[PDB]
Amino acid sequence: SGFRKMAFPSGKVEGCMVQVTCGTTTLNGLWLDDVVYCPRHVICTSEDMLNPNYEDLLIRKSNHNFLVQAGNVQLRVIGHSMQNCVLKLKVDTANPKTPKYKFVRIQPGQTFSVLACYNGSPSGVYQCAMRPNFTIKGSFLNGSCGSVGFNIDYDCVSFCYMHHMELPTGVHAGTDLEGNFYGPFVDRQTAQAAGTDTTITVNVLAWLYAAVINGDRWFLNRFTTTLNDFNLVAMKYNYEPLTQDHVDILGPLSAQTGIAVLDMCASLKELLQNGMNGRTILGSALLEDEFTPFDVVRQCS
Amino acid sequence: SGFRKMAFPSGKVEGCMVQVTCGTTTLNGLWLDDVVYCPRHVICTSEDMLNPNYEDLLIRKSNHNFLVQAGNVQLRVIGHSMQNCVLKLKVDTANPKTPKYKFVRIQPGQTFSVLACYNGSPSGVYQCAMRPNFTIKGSFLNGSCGSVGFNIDYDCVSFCYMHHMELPTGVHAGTDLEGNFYGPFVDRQTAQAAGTDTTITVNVLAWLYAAVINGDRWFLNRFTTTLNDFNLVAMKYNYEPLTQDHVDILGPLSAQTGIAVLDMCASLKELLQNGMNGRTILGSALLEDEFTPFDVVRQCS
Ligand SMILES: *C(=N)CC(=O)N(c1ccc(-c2ccccc2)cc1)[C@@H](C(=O)N[C@@H](C)c1ccccc1)c1cccnc1
Ligand SMILES: *C(=N)CC(=O)N(c1ccc(-c2ccccc2)cc1)[C@@H](C(=O)N[C@@H](C)c1ccccc1)c1cccnc1
Repeated sequence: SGFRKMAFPSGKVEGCMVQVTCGTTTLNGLWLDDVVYCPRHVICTSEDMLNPNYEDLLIRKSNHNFLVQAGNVQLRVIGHSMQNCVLKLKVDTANPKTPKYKFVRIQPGQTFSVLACYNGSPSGVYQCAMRPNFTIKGSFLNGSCGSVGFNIDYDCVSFCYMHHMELPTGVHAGTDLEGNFYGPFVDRQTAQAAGTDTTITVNVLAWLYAAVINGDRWFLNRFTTTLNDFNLVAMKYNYEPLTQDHVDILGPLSAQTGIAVLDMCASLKELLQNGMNGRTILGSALLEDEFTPFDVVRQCS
Repeated sequence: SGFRKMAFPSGKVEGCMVQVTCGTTTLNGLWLDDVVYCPRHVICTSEDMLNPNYEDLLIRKSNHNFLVQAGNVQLRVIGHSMQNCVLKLKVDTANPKTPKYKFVRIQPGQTFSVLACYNGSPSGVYQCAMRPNFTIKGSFLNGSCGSVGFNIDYDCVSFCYMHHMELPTGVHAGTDLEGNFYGPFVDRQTAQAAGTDTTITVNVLAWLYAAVINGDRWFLNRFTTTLNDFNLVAMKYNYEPLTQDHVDILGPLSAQTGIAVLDMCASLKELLQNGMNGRTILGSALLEDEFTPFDVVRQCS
């Protein structure tokens, strides 16, 4: 029994985290094979932040200009380039601790583990969701940039996120490992705003299933409902519409609790309409949308 | 900016987690130097659970009876013993991945990282507190026993908890690495009950400081209060009395927010008396007592 925000083991990734330097600019990088990835805003100075031309700035630099530190060692830069918003710094040495990995672009609602790093030293691990507005409500301080988000599949690390920047709102934005930002965010010091942050309906449901399974089942109602019916109540409270796919994906949970999806939806409709009256689910006083169905299945089996 | 339940990197510990077997009983073990630690309830069978004599059961076993698996390898048992509630299984091979470590007995209110393991494979990492009743509200399934709790200090893993058993309440109990249980719990299948679970006053305060620092400062009040005054309101709501030590320990946070401890206490007195009205602090709809002052300092610098 028990349920908490659980991250993947961070060992396979710890050993890939190096330090990357330019004058008064240092941030973390990811060393895989004979390549070191980092955010390209490492080359900018507080003089050309409002609107950098990265092509032009990159030109002003050559292989020897970048200090690639792993532990107390140094690496030799041999070839550099710019893939969208990331630096690909080719090094003489391939990482001996390079796990089987893939780069994958995650979908809004999917969760991943973040290893927060300062100065190339892994500081801490925590679980995170790609919010529907393509932001993440993470815990990054100054120097956290280059920190990576990942899932572990069999023996294979799936890297999905590199952290670039905090938004005035205090939320966080960054790229896939091919250098594309999640959302419409740009790597410059201009007014960017996150859009309406909706709630991940299929996740909140996965939560309640988790709750039922642990023994919290007070909020279960005698009623039922329709997808259409329920979806018209979702929109009202700014919730992700629920699709049949979403219904299908919850099947495993349905089949373990002997509880139809729609009955659980009808309980959510109540909690949404009625509030929680000062009661609590899995020791939370509000509805939690940062666990996928898969997340809950793993922790509940 | 940002604040979440953050664990220590789990690499140094991942490589210490082995599998331990007896007939139809398998659980995780911790391999440090030429020793493998695990819960001694590994030798019991569902026939002698109500009241085992472990001395007598241990006698019935010899070095070759125990299957110590690390990855796809096997280890050779050379000397075995019983330290309070743990097995010390001497092996021919010392762990090549043995970090600098210490065994430390944690105090109620202190936090640590748990690496949850099934079948000797690290499954997941999450942050945990020693509750004042010496239980932990963790996430363990069947086979999780032998999973360890730790802090990392400089380069030194401090092991504080080995997990043994779930209590009817669904909370969790286990030992230090010298085999002593936290609390009055015993490794047998008898009625044991956790005592009154109080709230960790110094932690809730550390939280609010964290909140203020991120920008959530609505609950700040124009009032103040006295330790005595506040403590008489603590007891009412089942809270840890606040000591001058507790006041001292919060100093760093005081000094960064320019806010006197007692003023923060006076805000807590309000929230305790008044509730939260449907407002939220660091995206929580209730007061959070599972971060130490140190925890908050690290994440907030
Ligand atoms: C990463 N290690 C650097 C860092 O921590 N932050 C950051 C600084 C500068 C830039 C940047 C400079 C020039 C051109 C393009 C980007 C990006 C990130 C900051 C941070 O993001 N501050 C925000 C408000 C910001 C200022 C100016 C430009 C962009 C963004 C940071 C703080 C806390 C957590 N993560 C990052
Ligand atoms: C650990 N891998 C085994 C396990 O998962 N649990 C457990 C089983 C049996 C015993 C035990 C048997 C004989 C003598 C002494 C102890 C301890 C732990 C269970 C668990 O703790 N179930 C509880 C209800 C229990 C039953 C009987 C005796 C003690 C305890 C477990 C479930 C979920 C999470 N962690 C452990």
